[PDB]
Amino acid sequence: RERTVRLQYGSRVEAVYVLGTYLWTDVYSAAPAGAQTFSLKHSEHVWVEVVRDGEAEEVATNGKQRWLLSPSTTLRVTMSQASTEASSDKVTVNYYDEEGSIPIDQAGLFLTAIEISLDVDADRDGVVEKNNPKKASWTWGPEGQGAILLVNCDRETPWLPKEDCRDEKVYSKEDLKDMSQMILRTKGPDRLPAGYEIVLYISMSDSDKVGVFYVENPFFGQRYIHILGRRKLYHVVKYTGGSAELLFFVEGLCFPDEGFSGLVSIHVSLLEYMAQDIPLTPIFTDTVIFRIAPWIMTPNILPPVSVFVCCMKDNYLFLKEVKNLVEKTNCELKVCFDRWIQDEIEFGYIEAPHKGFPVVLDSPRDGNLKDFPVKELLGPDFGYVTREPLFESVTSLDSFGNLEVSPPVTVNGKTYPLGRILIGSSFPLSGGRRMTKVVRDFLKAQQVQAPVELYSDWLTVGHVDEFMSFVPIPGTKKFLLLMASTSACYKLFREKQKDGHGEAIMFKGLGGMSSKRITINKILSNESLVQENLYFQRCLDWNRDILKKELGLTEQDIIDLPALFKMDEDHRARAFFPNMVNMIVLDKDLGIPKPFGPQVEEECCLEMHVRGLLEPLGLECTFIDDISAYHKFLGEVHCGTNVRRKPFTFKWWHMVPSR
Amino acid sequence: RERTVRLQYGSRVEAVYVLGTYLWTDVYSAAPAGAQTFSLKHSEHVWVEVVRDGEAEEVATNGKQRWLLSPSTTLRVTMSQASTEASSDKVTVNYYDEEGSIPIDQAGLFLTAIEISLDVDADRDGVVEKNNPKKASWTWGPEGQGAILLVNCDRETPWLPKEDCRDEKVYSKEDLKDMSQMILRTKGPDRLPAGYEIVLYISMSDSDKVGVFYVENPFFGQRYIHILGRRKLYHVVKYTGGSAELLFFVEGLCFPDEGFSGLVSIHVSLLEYMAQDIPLTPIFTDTVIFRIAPWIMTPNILPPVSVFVCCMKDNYLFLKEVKNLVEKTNCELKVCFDRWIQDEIEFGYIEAPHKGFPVVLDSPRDGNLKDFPVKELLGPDFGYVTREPLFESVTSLDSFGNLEVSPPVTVNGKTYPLGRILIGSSFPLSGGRRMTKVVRDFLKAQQVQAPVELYSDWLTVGHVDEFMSFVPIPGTKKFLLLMASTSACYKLFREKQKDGHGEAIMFKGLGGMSSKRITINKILSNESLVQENLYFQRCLDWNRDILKKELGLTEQDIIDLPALFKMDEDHRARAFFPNMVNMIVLDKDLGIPKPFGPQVEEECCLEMHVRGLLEPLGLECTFIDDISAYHKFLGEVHCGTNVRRKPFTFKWWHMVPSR
Ligand SMILES: [Ca+2]
Ligand SMILES: [Ca+2]
Ligand SMILES: [Ca+2]
Ligand SMILES: [Ca+2]
Ligand SMILES: [Ca+2]
Ligand SMILES: [Ca+2]
Ligand SMILES: [Ca+2]
Ligand SMILES: [Ca+2]
Ligand SMILES: [Ca+2]
Ligand SMILES: [Ca+2]
Repeated sequence: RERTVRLQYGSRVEAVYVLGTYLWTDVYSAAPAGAQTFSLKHSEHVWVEVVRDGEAEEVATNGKQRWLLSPSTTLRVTMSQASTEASSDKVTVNYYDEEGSIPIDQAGLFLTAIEISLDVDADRDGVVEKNNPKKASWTWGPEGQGAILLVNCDRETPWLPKEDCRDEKVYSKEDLKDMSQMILRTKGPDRLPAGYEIVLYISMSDSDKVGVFYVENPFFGQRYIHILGRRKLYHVVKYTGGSAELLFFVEGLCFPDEGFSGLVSIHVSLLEYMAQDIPLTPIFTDTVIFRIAPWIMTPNILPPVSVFVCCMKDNYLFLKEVKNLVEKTNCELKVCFDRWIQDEIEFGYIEAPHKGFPVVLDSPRDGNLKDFPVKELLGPDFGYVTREPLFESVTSLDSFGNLEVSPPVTVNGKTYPLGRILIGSSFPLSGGRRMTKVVRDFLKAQQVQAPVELYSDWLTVGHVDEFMSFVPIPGTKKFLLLMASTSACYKLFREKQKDGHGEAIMFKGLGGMSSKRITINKILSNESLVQENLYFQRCLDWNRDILKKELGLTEQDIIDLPALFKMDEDHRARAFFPNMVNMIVLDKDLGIPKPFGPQVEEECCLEMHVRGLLEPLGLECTFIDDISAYHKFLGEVHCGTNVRRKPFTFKWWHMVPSR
Repeated sequence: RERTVRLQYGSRVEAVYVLGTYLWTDVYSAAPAGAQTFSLKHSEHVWVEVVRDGEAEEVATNGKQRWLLSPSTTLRVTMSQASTEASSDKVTVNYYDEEGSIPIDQAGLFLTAIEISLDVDADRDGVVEKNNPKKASWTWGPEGQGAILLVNCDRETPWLPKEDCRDEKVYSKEDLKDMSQMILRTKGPDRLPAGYEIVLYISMSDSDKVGVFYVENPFFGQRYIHILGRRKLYHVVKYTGGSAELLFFVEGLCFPDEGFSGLVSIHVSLLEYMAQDIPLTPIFTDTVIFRIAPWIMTPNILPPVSVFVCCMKDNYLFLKEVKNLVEKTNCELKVCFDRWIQDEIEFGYIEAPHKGFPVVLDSPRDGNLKDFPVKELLGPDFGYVTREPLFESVTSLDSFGNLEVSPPVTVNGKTYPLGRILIGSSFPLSGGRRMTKVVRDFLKAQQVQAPVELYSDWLTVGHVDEFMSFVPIPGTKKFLLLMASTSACYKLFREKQKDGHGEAIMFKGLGGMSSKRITINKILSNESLVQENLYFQRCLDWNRDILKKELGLTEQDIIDLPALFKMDEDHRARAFFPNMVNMIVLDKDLGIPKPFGPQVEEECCLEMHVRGLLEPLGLECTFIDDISAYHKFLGEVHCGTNVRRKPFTFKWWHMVPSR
């Protein structure tokens, strides 16, 4: 980095020299009129070259050499070490006229060299390296660089209702662990020369994306000073001499979103005071960039940590059977005394090289059913983020039973190491329901899960988790797509009828259904129901094809589970018997909603059929009864579950998302 | 592309097959309960494979072979050619039970194969190729692909005031030449089977970015039908049998900008009618993408075409001398009877493989000076674009004397083949003036000129063209940065004073300045003026350094022209004598504002000095007097010029801009 500094006619120039730059110095303008030649002296730690029309020559500290004065003959001045109090760093130029060897005048440049570097951990190893040359840019990939920042969206102490990043204050030092470190490293003499100051700053635009704190240790305890952030765009730094470091802590306030890429910048400048009423001149500027870490979703193949369950206190069978299931595993069971846990929240995570933690996305509230956000999960290293439609009204498709994510896949040679987010929608020309733009824009902005829209709008509730799920294949690295299938159910019922079981009864033991006496015969004979379910099978197959295309799946990767639906006035489907596809997946152990299918030899033929599909693959099935407490099934489920999982081993910043 | 089609239990399925896909076909669900095995027949142009648990085997048109019925034994069905009226394309499956070889039932699939492809010129050669496999994506670079669209911002006929793209109508067929072609190619029998239609569509979001027209040739003349665009999101296509093509013409309505990347999409779907009140099912969808071409600026090194000049009718010397200058060249001179031509307009261009033309950017109006846009240049193949601040108020920095562009440069190994846009600004912490966000966002969004902000706010008017310009070096591929320099002027004046010329007078022949009797002595003795100009030289040098850094320039690339300024109450500079740096550059021929400097031996010493710098490089200097008609110079110029240049040879789409 070359910087222009002119000797001044007749007088002397004093300048700060910042290490890592060099000066090109005009000696001609300061020369008296009529002067012919010049000579120079310089001090030990100042390197000086005479550059004549591009050709550079090193010059001794005290030589007698003379050069012709020319506008194209200049000096290049370099220093390799900071000034100390013992320094006198200078270059002096003497001018001579035609006759005589005694100087007729002199001009000089007195220098104070300092080091100024704003440093961050751009190599993503957790420690802050000295002046990474790539620190001012951010590149994706295994070879990529630039520093990473977490949205500090958890809450360190319960005494306040709001996530840590909602204010300009820091209370507990634990908060600092969520933050990225930025160090201003300087070296120099006891003080900066008169007329200089060092200033940290950010743009107005980034002022709502970050906050930056400095830790002071005064007499009565540690304190946290907010030096940049909301309503603070700059901070004048107190300079200390010798070799010094100022440690700062940086928090992100905002996730990537529509209109915000996730990149923010922080600057330090050495400023020179010119005079009153005139702006200070930036002499030197150093810049670091941060990318705010995206919100990432966990597919069913990732190790389970905690099973969150919501049901009424008296649904005993459900609780007993869920507890049993979870006891087969190392997961914690958490119970709250009823679909909200599945529909209103999605457990994601965020990760930076230094730190990571789970973060809840809270579903938008309509004002009818959900008038209030659920913030009660907000805690230490458990974060919160939400999006609220300003104009667009919320529908059932905004619920998070409509939000899922695939396992890692490769499609046409493109790798999606974090899987792909899946959300249900309607056909483009349909005028049907679609998840709100604000939420779709959010998921898209995270970029690393490259969302795909499926077709869920043929379902009354309209959730992808009504028709599909993923399960790992035990003892392998592979997984299966599970699809609800009405054709499988009809095939099975028709076989059992042929077998003499046509009078086999469904919903056995549900007292509220008994008067209906629904048998296999009654189902197979219902002609309109057959046509409705053929149509629903077309809707399922349309999704099957999208999933095969966008996830790179073949028929080998798919298992069909018998399902059956009834159609409403809108020509949308609701479950005829509980949807088995929407199941609790804890590795090889699967909690599957109990179907209450036709009994053949005192076993549910749906249960036996599902066991016959899954068990050969090493999957262990537990059927979970959530409906008996209600005595009947009308197509709605009254319980919900959500599994919080360990994050991917693969680091999101190693991905290379499409431009 | 695999697509799911199930045989239906007991009945027959009729389907359209779109070429380029293939069907996976479930034969198991349609089999009666109890059936054991199946066999199949198929027609000549239907290829059928039996796939058993992943293993595929080709099957003859009429064999007797039988396979076990299994959910994992399916068919894969392919066709390589479209159906005609002579086609009966079918697959028939027969089912058999345990005992006996006579079929107990059959299910069949009757097929109509058609070709549907939406085609664009994605290989950027100007002709529309058949089904480019990359047509659905857009990639930068010499190896890149995807189709390009012009904003159709010119005006074909004068009878309407507005640019062509402001409406939904097309009047003259000449308009079509500005448009990109998109062809829907189909092949098939006389009609689509019952229950199908083909539909073109766009998203609501793109509906204000494009319009799409179809040309009809009815009895009374050619007409232009607007089928997609504003308030039209879809169009049902009239299908014609045999091998057919529908030619469409696509126009862009909008340049890339903040919030619009420039990419738009157009879709065609084959839709299947399910029943009343139910949405149609997209069966097949094909997509093409367009990128709208950015607005690009031309640097001084590009060949001049037309010199636009604005001055009062009676400034005769100016007109005579500009005419003389232009006569040395092949350029057209266009005169309008006064800075607006330089300040209110920037001549850019747009280019697509098929077409290109110049486009004027019109400076934002404040409501004080400019209350009205200048649309009078809008014409055939001369386009118009403007940006209006909604909130932010316009300042002098919004004028286009503050908007320039560098010649092509390479910086730290990164190539900028189109050069870089340069706009003047203030220091970040200064609270000074800055070009409006809306215009800055626009230039940034064009992406291919990667704009750089310089520091212009030390100048009263605040324009980069007050202090710097570029000129080519004749007989080479290189160029020079020209910088105003106060130090050069003081050096020169001090030499002439030493030489005995201190009483040499400036502004000689300007009657309104005569009483001031400004001499070299008077200038050099003015102490406060010296200090002001030392400060202005610091402002110039700060820019010099930015330019060297961001353009990859060395001192070898720069020539300093003597300049001098006076300071106002705001501590901002205005020219003491006309700024010579802001000059008309027509290749080797340079119109330079006449400085009216001190006369030495009856020649202006500023003119002789400038000739001595430039002439050795093969540059020919003509000094142009725009001030004599005014009898005095107060720091304002009353004439303006703008040179319209040929576009770069390098195609913008061959660039690879940073992510
Ligand atoms: Ca590091
Ligand atoms: Ca806080
Ligand atoms: Ca925290
Ligand atoms: Ca924490
Ligand atoms: Ca979910
Ligand atoms: Ca082509
Ligand atoms: Ca039009
Ligand atoms: Ca046109
Ligand atoms: Ca035209
Ligand atoms: Ca301009």
